[PDB]
Amino acid sequence: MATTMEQEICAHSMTFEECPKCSALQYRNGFY
Ligand SMILES: [Zn+2]
Repeated sequence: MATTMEQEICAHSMTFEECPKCSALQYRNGFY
């Protein structure tokens, strides 16, 4: 695998760069 796919795959449901969005979804999803 080598941690590589490219298609929004975070420990939440997004991409590395979008990892900070997993919580910051401006919703009840997360806050920080
Ligand atoms: Zn994430």
